[PDB]
Amino acid sequence: MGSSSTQVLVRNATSNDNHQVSKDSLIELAEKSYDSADFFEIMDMLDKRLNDKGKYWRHIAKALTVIDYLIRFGSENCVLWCRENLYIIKTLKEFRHEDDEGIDQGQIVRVKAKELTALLSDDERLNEERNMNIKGR
Repeated sequence: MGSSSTQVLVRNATSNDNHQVSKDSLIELAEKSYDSADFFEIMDMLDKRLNDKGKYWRHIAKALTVIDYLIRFGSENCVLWCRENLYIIKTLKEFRHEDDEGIDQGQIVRVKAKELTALLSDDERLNEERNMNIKGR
């Protein structure tokens, strides 16, 4: 316990309410990724969320949404981190979860993981997104 404001930001942005991440949160997390202390707290909490159990699949989905935004709008260090920690992302391409209503929620995790890894393989695409999004990279 005892959180920096960045830690509260990233936790709130990846919490187990609904899988949709606020635009507010994403913009602030991308801005904060350029700060050294913030970057590590952001990436470490994101790693924890990704590693959560199936019941908390919303933690995983939202973490992946945050990671996608970060590599598209955040510090180059976010891309670096992903490549160093690609394994957890890649395994999530096959994550599975059916909820108590019989709904395939795991497909949400799988699509986000598959998008992120596809993007990370597509240097042309990621480079142009980042040039476009980041003034002046």
